Amino acid sequence: YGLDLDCGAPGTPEAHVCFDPCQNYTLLDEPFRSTENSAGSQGCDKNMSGWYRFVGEGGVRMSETCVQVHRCQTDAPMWLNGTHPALGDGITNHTACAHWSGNCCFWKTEVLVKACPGGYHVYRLEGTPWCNLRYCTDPSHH
Ligand SMILES: *[C@@H]1O[C@H](CO)[C@@H](O)[C@H](O)[C@H]1NC(C)=O
Ligand SMILES: *[C@@H]1O[C@H](CO)[C@@H](O)[C@H](O)[C@H]1NC(C)=O
Repeated sequence: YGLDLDCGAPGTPEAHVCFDPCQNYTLLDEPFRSTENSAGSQGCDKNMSGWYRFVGEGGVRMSETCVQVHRCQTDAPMWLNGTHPALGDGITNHTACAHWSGNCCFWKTEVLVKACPGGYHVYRLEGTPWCNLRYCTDPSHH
């Protein structure tokens, strides 16, 4: 990835093919991701790949603060150990932390975040480091 665009696999004939993540994401409207949701059969975001936008009642952004365990329809909820970028900051690299066993960063993994025209953010999410972990959404951001 570059300042504004993400590109194809290095070392392949698609390595020069780049796109704006703000125009090429998977849309998720999954209220169960809410940091306030304590129900549901725990699941795991192990299959995630590429860029994602979150919408709906569960919230439109990842949480910037540690989430209590057994929220977001998962066991170890994941939150953004960083500050969201502003539009014009480009693609930014961040740490996501999973809360477990008295440790708000028991697991960590890299996530990319970009602010987009129209007042939304997109996230590049590549699996999880363990299960059951999920990337939560904060419903305070409507
Ligand atoms: C969208 O991004 C994925 C990777 O997340 C890529 O494989 C695909 O080619 C992209 N599509 C377009 C139209 O840019
Ligand atoms: C990540 O979280 C820890 C614990 O709150 C904090 O010390 C650190 O400054 C955070 N890092 C960023 C980039 O926000």
